[PDB]
Amino acid sequence: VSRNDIGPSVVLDPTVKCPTLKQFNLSYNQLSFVPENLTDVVEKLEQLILEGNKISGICSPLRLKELKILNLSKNHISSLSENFLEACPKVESFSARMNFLAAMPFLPPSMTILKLSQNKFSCIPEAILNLPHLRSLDMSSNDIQYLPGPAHWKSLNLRELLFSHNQISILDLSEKAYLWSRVEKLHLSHNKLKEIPPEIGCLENLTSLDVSYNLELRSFPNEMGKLSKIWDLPLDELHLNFDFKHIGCKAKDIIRFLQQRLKKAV
Repeated sequence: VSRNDIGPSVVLDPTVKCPTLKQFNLSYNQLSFVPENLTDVVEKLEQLILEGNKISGICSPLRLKELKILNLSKNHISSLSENFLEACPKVESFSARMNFLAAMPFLPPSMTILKLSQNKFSCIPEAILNLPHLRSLDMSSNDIQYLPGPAHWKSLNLRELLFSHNQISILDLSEKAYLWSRVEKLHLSHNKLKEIPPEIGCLENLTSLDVSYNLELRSFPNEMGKLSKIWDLPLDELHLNFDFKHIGCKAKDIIRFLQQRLKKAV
């Protein structure tokens, strides 16, 4: 039930027991609070989706035993209770976009996909750095300053790191770079990047790099030629050390070109 005009509170009767409900969609209604009694009514719930609503307050502990896909996008959420996800040990795809969020409550160690785009962040909080199973992270359109190097993430399964439209100065990769050898998407567009460090050739599996619209790059390192898997590489609105986009330079030759400059360049 996911586009109707459901009123402020959607309290469920505490005396009904529906242990069969798996997916309870309530998006784009006019809720101003999370539904009241999910724990006592829908025990085996899996995908509680609540996007598009007007959820405002600091939420409740939400003691759901078998969640797998939370969703709180497009609400007006200021902050979550430090014990918000402290009772859902199975969450896998928490997503809170377009909110007004700044800090993260304890995230369970079972997170796999985690999207927090269009929020108002300042730094990737230490609660996301310590998720030993994280597998994707969309933190676009926040105003973060420092992207921690790969020696700070405690999870070897990074696959995607979207970080567009932030304000990122450096791309520190020198301390330890092979931990991100599985990263398959590193979107850094619209950032205040200055140079792309030469250790970025260690991300051998990098399949879609995106460093466009930086306006302060001026150079791709000759080490980037080792990214044999790249199939797209936007060059929009940044000036490099070569003249591309004739009819070719289709983000695959640029890797060959940058690779030939590694054998011997004159």
